Amino acid sequence: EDMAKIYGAVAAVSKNVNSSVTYEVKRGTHELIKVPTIPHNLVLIQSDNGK
Amino acid sequence: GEIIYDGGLSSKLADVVDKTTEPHNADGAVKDGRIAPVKLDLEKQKLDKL
Repeated sequence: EDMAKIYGAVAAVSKNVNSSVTYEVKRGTHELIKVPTIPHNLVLIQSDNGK
Repeated sequence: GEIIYDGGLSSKLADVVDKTTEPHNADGAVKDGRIAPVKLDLEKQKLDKL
């Protein structure tokens, strides 16, 4: 029984080691929008008679 | 005549999973006793706890 207890403790200590680490890389990436219409700023001004 | 051979249950090599799966270790015939991968939510675009 004492051998079993000792071996269990040793097995736990041996199993305590970790494999690896996973993570997501997302810094610096922003979302985007879509401008629907081109912003023209032209206005036509005409005289009443059209001269 | 008698049907000696007509198809049968077929064995396929690979079990391809379409659904994307999170990282893991071996758990089939080979079992990995080490600690499972540690998920860290690094690289936060906005500060929360600093």
